[PDB]
Amino acid sequence: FHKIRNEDLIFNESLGQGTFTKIFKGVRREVGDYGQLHETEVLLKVLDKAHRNYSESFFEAASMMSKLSHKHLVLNYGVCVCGDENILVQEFVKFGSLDTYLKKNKNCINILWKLEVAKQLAAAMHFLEENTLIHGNVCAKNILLIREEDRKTGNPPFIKLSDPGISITVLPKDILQERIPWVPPECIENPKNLNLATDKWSFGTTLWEICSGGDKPLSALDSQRKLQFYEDRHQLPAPKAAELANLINNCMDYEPDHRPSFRAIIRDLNSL
Ligand SMILES: O=C(Nc1c[nH]nc1-c1nc2cc(CN3CCOCC3)ccc2[nH]1)NC1CC1
Repeated sequence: FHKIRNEDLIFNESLGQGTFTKIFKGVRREVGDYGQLHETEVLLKVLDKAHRNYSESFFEAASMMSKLSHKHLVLNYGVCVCGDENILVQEFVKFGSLDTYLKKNKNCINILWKLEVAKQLAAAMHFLEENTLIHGNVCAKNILLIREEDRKTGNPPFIKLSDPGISITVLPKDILQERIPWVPPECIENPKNLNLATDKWSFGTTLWEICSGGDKPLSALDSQRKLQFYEDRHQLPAPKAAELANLINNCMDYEPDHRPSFRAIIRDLNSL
């Protein structure tokens, strides 16, 4: 990881929170190409000091994204570990995370938009699967909208997958249960069951989000009822726009070895 000096970073407005993290828009002063000086808009992700003990995992989550280069994976610029701070410096995405975008724009998002976004996310996940690299936290909150759809120029939206954050293999059990139904049942049973098939299940949950205008599946159930939801082997209800419902349920298969490869997922999306 490239080291960035605290003096080169300016913190601006809070953009949100993650698990034990706070997110800010910022500016990085840097020497760029041809030696030209730039002030670049950056994403500053700060691990809470009270949870400094997660630092390794916090940074490892980003390292996974930095080992491979792909048009659908967020760019990591570096880290700032000056003083008592653990700061991840990433690219700033203009339109924010996909969950909020779906909630705010669900009245003007049609099936073609959801299909294109789904194809792009499946392409990112197929890239990861080919490299046998587990993400571990696929969800709408970890998808960023680089570009909006422009039907005037026939231009589709463009998304990137962001880093998973602190791994579910070290997170407290109550948080994992709160993350049902993104965390697959085998990982609720044993978080060390984290595998490539995890990402297929969570991909299904994320498709449900994309089809549900920003709603959170099972949000009305508390942790105990989410657990029992897995115990009784329920599936999510079909979204009102149910064009992808069968794909969602096929990905959210309680048998991990039966979850389809992302190549088959992509073939299914292209058939629709
Ligand atoms: O990783 C995240 N966000 C980002 C990573 N890279 N860039 C971002 C990001 N970029 C963001 C930009 C906005 C500004 N809004 C955008 C949509 O239109 C209204 C204003 C808000 C939040 C944003 N988050 N998680 C989101 C904060 C909870």
